[PDB]
Amino acid sequence: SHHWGYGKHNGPEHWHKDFPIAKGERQSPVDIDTHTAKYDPSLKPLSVSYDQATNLRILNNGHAFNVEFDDSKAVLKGGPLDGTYRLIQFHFHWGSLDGQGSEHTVDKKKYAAELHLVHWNTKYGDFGKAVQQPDGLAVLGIFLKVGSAKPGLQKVVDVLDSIKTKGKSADFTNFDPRGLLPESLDYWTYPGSLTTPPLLECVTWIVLKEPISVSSEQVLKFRKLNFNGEGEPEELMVDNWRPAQPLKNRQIKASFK
Ligand SMILES: CC(=O)Nc1nnc(S(N)(=O)=O)s1
Ligand SMILES: [Zn+2]
Ligand SMILES: [Zn+2]
Repeated sequence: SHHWGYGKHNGPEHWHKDFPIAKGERQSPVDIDTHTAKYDPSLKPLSVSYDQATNLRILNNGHAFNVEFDDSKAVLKGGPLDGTYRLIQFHFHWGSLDGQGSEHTVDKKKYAAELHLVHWNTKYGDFGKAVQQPDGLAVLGIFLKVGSAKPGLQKVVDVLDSIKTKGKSADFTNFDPRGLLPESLDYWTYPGSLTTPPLLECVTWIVLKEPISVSSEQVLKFRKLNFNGEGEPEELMVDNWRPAQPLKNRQIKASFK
């Protein structure tokens, strides 16, 4: 298949052929330069209102694994946002044993991995309408570094063996994303895009300053996933990140001095 991916023949340098907005003015990720990302006082503290979700789904879509929220609850408000944004899913980007694998960088420094909690603006009635609008999505990005285990990640890691290959999905119940947050909600924000096709410029990025620590054993489980489908040759799911994109006219703002 010539479906997009992260390989030599289908990776980020190819994406613009099917998705011309890849070369747009508000593409993500970007490098966050601490000397030019200015403190903005128009910015409020973030309001992250999460709790245990009952019915979820975990799946390997050949690009990452998603944990999807199916309850008909978890919302993000405040910070740079107007209105209420509902959590729909989260997923990660990561590197190999030999490399870093965040999407955003800070002063050109990459973190081991990056968590994306994807939220859509409830004003729009559904996700498909939301992605068509500049205020449609809010993605809360959280860096991962390797250290001690993140207890609230363990339930996710424990079920990754069951979705090893592309197309596998599984029922997943009783998960609280509060367990994925760092202590501080200090953040940077800027207007940007989905970091994967369709690369739509519909995202308010909120990137937390404080990384979470995960164990090498936890991230190892990420790296044992496969890009390929069952029965095909093994291609380990690693380095599923897009390179940093030009800031162009944008300003990155900081919630903190
Ligand atoms: C359905 C959905 O959430 N699609 C996404 N595609 N890219 C995303 S990202 N990396 O910008 O968080 S989210
Ligand atoms: Zn796809
Ligand atoms: Zn992502």
